Amino acid sequence: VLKIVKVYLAVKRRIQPGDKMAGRHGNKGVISKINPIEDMPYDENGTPV
Amino acid sequence: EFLKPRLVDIEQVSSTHAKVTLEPLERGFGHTLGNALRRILLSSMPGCAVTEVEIDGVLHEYSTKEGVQEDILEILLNLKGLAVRVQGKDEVILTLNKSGIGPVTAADITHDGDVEIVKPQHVICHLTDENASISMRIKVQRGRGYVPASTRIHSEEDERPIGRLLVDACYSPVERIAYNVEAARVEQRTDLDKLVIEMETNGTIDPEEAIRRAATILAEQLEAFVDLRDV
Amino acid sequence: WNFDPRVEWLMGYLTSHRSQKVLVICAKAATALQLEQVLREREGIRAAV
Repeated sequence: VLKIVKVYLAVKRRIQPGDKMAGRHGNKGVISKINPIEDMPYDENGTPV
Repeated sequence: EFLKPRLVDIEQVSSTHAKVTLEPLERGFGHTLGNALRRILLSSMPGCAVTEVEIDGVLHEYSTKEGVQEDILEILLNLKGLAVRVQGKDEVILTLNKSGIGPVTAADITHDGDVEIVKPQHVICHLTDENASISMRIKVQRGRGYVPASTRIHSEEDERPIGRLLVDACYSPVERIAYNVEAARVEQRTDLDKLVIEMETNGTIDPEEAIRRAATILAEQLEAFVDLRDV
Repeated sequence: WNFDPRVEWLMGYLTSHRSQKVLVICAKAATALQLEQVLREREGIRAAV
């Protein structure tokens, strides 16, 4: 081998529908839909879940 | 023979937090209007935000400068929160130049006429060396909704300068909206209600203008609905 | 290539007339390479020598 050139690529992956998410207690799930802010439930104070 | 709602006192508790009241609402339209406005406000308010940044000594988002402790990515995260009001132009170029030890806050930006920096205390960086100097040019656009870099990458339109650092655009000023419809005892009526809209924003859009624009958009779309051809 | 106002004028004109092919003449090749380097590393302009 005369010589070698290594190149590192870095890629920013954002969460999207189909990825797997879980809790600490064994509950699992696939992220199914991204809802608009307005559709999400909100308490009287206005903070959405 | 109907009633119709008139905009009444608009209390301002803080610079960001505001209460707007609408007194003469007919029975049943309270919740309808409350929800419609909440939706329009949260969804469609146009605002301006930084779209991309160029810093001098940095090739890409992941490198690091001498004499700073935050990573470049955290610098972008700080820039995302800058609340700014642009009046005339669509694209403005702000310039930040600071040297010496100290926290580089938003106040140090070169003061231009048409641009208003709402929160000058907002921190950007911390220098740690007398001779350490940062210069950057931040390009701010007007827009609606939420557009990430990666979608706009299809429409690059000569993104050629490798020094360019794209930031996701959250083109939306409103953080929170709540409303309460409560009995509005009007001197000649039994059962009338008043709608109270409590709103929390980043301090760019004024309440009156927000409500006016929302009503404008809803009225325009309803106008579009009024006619039905049936032809 | 940082303070000479001709360079800023050239860049500004090109970036303002992006839909136009422009023939730019200089005396010597060395200056041409410096011009390519500066147009690339500060505006990403594609230029063949």
